[PDB]
Amino acid sequence: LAKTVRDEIAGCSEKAYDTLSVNDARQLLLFSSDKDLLEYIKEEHPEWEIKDGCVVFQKSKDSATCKEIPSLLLINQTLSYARELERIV
Amino acid sequence: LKQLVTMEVILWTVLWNEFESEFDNEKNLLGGPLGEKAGEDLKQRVIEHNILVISKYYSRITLKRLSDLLCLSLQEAEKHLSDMVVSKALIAKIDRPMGIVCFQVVKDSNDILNSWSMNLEKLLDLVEKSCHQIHKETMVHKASLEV
Amino acid sequence: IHRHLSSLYDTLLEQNLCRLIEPFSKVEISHIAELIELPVDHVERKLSQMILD
Amino acid sequence: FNRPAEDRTIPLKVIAERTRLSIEDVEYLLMKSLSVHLIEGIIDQMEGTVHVSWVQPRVLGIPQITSLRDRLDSWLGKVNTALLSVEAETPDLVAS
Amino acid sequence: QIFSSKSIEKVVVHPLVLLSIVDHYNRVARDTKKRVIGVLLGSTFKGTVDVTNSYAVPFEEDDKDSSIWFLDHNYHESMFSMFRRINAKEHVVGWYSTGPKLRENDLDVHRLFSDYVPNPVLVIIDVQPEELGIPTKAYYAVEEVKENATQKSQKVFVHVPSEIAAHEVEEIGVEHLLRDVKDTTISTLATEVTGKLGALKGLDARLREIRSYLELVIQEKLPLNHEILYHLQDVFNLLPNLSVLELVKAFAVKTNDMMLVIYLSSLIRSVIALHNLINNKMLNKE
Repeated sequence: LAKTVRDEIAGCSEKAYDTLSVNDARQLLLFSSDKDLLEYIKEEHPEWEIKDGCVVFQKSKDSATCKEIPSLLLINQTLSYARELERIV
Repeated sequence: LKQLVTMEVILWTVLWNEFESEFDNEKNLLGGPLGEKAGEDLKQRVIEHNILVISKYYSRITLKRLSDLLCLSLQEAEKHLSDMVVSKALIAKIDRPMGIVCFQVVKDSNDILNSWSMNLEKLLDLVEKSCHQIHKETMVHKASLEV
Repeated sequence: IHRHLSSLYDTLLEQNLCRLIEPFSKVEISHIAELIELPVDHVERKLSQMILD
Repeated sequence: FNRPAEDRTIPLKVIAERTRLSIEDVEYLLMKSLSVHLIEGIIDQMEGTVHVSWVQPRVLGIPQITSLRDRLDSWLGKVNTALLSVEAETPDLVAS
Repeated sequence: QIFSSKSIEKVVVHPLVLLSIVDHYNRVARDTKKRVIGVLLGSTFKGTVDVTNSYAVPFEEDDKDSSIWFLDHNYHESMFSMFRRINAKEHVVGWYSTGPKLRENDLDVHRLFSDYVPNPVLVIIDVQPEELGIPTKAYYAVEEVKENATQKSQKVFVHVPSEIAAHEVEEIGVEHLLRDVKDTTISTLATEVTGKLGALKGLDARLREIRSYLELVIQEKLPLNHEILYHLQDVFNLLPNLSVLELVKAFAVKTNDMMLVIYLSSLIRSVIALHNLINNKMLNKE
C-alpha cells in the first residue's frame, strides 16, 4: 500500500506542478534520503528531468486545457453521425 | 503612376527629392502653380499609398515601426491611421498601451472557415485538375511507346 | 436654439466617444481623456453613464 | 521555398541572419518582393514574423520525387484507413 | 491581340450524338479493334459548342501503319449539303473519335478538318467506359510555341470542359428509356455521399498513380512535362495546414452550430411523428 501510495502521489505531482523542488519531492513522497528519491525517479519514472535541484515534470502537450484535441477526428465523428443518420432516410 | 499603381511602399525622400524639381517646373506651365498645400497634401497620398500596402503586407505592425516606416512620429503615424479607421479607408485597431496596430478584421469562426473550405474546394479542384492531367500523359505517352 | 444646444453638445460627445472607442477592445481612460482633451474624471463618469445607458 | 507551406511564418531575425541584413532593410526587401507580385503574404511585427501566402511550383529532382513517393504512400495509407473505417461502420447500418 | 479565334470555353454533348456514335461503332467495329470516326454538327455560341447532331463517316486505319487512315471528303461534303438542307440552323462543329486514347494522326485529321471549321473540336468518346465519369473528353488544337528553338511550332490538343445536357425532348426520351433503372426517390444525401466517396476513390488513386510515376522517374524510364510536374508541386504547395489551432476552434464552432440545428430538426420531427402516431391510435380505436 505504501508503494502504491507513493506511485499515486507521483502521478498527482506530475499533473499538478510543472516543476517541483527536490526537497518538496522528498517531503511529499516521504523519502528518508536524497538517494532514495533519486533511485525512485530513475527506476519508476525516467521521464522526470532533474534540473538545478528541481524535478521538471514533462507536462503533456495538450491535456488539462479543454478543446485541445484533434480536429479531423472530431469532425469525422460528425461524419459518422450525419451519414449514418440520413442514409436511413 | 506605376509607383502608385504598383503596390510599392514608396519612401517619401527617394520620390520627393527627384520630383521637387519637376514639381517646381509646373509653376511655369499653363494652369498656374499646383498649390503650396499640394506638397504637404501629396505627402498624404504616398502615406495613403504605402499604408494600403502596409495593411496588405503587414497585419500587426508596431507603431514605432509604423512611425519608422511612415518616416513620421508615433502620434502622426497613429493619427494618419486613426483617421483611416475613422474614414473607413481601413479596418484596424491600435493598442496604445502596447503600441500595436492590428489591420485584420476580427474573423468569426465562420469567417475563418469560409476561407478554409474555399481553400480545400480549390485543393479538391487543384487535385481534380492534376487528376485528369496524369492519365492524359499516360494516354499520350503509352501511345508514343506503341511505335 | 440655446435650449437644445446642451443636448446637441451631449449627443456629439457621445457619438465622438463611440467613434473613439471602436479601435480598441481595451483602453486606458487617461488616454481617452488626452485624445478628447477632457479631464479624466469627466470621461470616467460619462463612460460610466454610457455603460449604465 | 525550403520551408513547407505549414510554416510560412518565419521570424524577421532568421531572415536577417540568412540575409545578413538589417531589420529595417529586411522589412524593406520583404515589402518590395511582396509588392512586385513576386510574393503574396502578411508580416507581423509584434513577434517579428512573416506570414507569406507566397509558395512557388517548379525546380526539383529525383530526391524530391522519392520524397513525394513517401508522402503519397502515406496519404494512400490515410485514405485506406478512412475507407476501412467506413466499410467497418457500414455493415451494422446499411442492413437495417 | 493575335488570338482573334474565339477560344472554345466549353462543349455540351447531347445524348442523340452519343447514341448515333455508339451505333456507328457497333455496326462498323463490333468485332474489330478498329475505331470509328465521324463529323460533329451543331452551333457554337459564346465559346460554347452545341454538338446537336452527328452522322456516321466510315473510317479505316491500318493495324500495321497507324500513320495511314482511310477517311474521305466526298460523302462528308455531300452530307454537309444534305443535312444543312434538312436543318439550315446546324453547321459542322467538329469530328468525333470512338476510342480510349488519342493517336498521332488525330492531329492531321484535325488539320484536314479545320479547313471546314476555323475552330474545330475533337471529342474522344469511349464506347465501352470503365471509369466512373463522363465518357466524353473534348479537345481543340493549339499552336504551342515551345521556348526551345530547335523545334518548329507544334500543334498540341488542349483539353476543354465537356458536359452532357439533354433537351426537353431528349430528356423525355432518356427517362422513357431509363425507367427500368434510374432513381428519382434518392434523398439528396445518398447521392451526395456516394459522389463524395467516389471522389475519394478518385483523388487517393490519383496520388498513388503520381507516386508510381515518381518511382518510374527514380528508376529512369519516363521523364515528365515540366508543366504537369509544376502542377503537382503547385497542388502540394497549396496544401493548407490541417493542424491550425484557431482554425480548429473554427471547426468546433461550426460543428456545434450545424449539429444543434440538426437537433432542432430532430426535435420537430419527434413532435410531428408522435402527433401522427397518436392520431393513428385514435383512428384505430374509432
